[PDB]
Amino acid sequence: STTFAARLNRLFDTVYPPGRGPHTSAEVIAALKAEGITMSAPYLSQLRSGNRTNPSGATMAALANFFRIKAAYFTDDEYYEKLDKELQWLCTMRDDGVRRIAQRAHGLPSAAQQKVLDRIDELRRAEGIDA
Amino acid sequence: STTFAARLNRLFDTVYPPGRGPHTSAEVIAALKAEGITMSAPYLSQLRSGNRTNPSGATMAALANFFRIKAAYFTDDEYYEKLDKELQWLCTMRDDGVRRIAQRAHGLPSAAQQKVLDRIDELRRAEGI
Amino acid sequence: STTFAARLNRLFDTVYPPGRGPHTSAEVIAALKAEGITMSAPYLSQLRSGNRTNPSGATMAALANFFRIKAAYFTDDEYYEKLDKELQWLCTMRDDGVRRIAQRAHGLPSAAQQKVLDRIDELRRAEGIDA
Amino acid sequence: STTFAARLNRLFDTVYPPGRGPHTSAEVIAALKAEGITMSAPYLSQLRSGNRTNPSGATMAALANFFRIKAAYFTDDEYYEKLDKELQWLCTMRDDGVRRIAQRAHGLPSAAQQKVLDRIDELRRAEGI
DNA sequence: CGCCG
Repeated sequence: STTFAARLNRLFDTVYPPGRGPHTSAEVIAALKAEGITMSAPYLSQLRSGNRTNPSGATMAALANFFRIKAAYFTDDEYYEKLDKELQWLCTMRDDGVRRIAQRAHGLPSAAQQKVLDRIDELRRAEGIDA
Repeated sequence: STTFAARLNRLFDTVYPPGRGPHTSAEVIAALKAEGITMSAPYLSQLRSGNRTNPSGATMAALANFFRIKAAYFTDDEYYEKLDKELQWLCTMRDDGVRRIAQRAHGLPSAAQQKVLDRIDELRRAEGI
Repeated sequence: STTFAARLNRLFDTVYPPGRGPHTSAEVIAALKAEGITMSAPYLSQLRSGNRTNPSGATMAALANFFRIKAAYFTDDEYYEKLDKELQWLCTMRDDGVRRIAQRAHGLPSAAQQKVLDRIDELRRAEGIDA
Repeated sequence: STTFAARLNRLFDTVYPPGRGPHTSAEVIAALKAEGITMSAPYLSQLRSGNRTNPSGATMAALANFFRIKAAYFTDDEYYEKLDKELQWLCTMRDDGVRRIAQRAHGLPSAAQQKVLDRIDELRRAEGI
């Protein structure tokens, strides 16, 4: 349902290691070389940008194992979903607002955490977000 | 400071990819082998056990680059704590009481978020904390 | 680990409907036509017979969809594993010897069946089949 | 003899692909839509319920080409039974009393198998039967 | 043929 090259961009944009930015396009062709796999740079920019789709079977597996997730992510439409909630969670785990909030709601009791997370839903409701 | 032995297991148990659990000791060795570098599972496992210390400037590199972090993690005591925060977060959060709410907090304009911070303090205060 | 074209031939050879023989090559390009998908017949024959490998993402999706199994079979090695035991199985429920055996051993009690299984294992032992 | 709506559920329940359970009624009409043919889940479910009978000549064929069986399955009352055998067959097996037993028998030379077919009787004789 | 530039 979601195009390949978008499935792909999601990856660079979300998966990447602690204490640094996300993976550049070339970090990947280089790391892919050092593991003994040729890939064009412009075939990567092409795939990534939408300019070409329907890549090789292995061309997917090559990238899937660079970010260290199964190649099914691209092929299997099920596992995609099962794993999509996830990247949404990383991207959430980085946003600084959510952070400052949770750090303070930590040390907070069970009933009391509720009243908090309800206030959140009234502001969501009242933002035209949850309406 | 902290035994490198423990600084390694930090990584092992905090940094892993999405959609799965922590990295097995052998995943590592085999991955190294893939890159063309070579190390022994007995050595590695020995390092984490703590029956070997002071590792090669080269093996430290071969680890820090498979974990895609800086090697100064193991050597520098500053970048270490400064990047240990970054993990310290990654953990405290995957807790549950907070998972639910942190999820619903995302996307509130940073104006509205404020009102939630103030809200929280109300309760903080109400429990004497 | 197992090549693609053999993953495929396994499909042709095992999976097919009751009362009839297996799916021929053309049956598939035709049923593929009427579902509104072009594919070259010699591109099939090539793929099947190893003449060409590393097919498109979608080229796999189509054939997997024809036999009604998940396309992840071709890509993800794990699931393929998990699903192979299965085809091996139906290759079993067609062997006629196994049938005429099972339809006899049906109706026997709990430890009589066991005493049977053991005999099977001693003939297997004694065939140079089991070690 | 036997009904139609029941001959249909026969198929639904016995005939499916590997690695999963039986087909949903919707999977069907949607698959048909794919082929380019049209049918209403209310009609289908209605046919299976038994609130409709005497299906169109070409709804019967729209169904039997989806299950990839012969449409004569629905009409002919002999070949129904003949190709029912092949069904009542797939089933008696999946029951795992015999699953285990049946796996080990494959590959035994058609000679050795015989020796198993006879042991079976020693036992059968001892019970009954 | 079609995937890889």
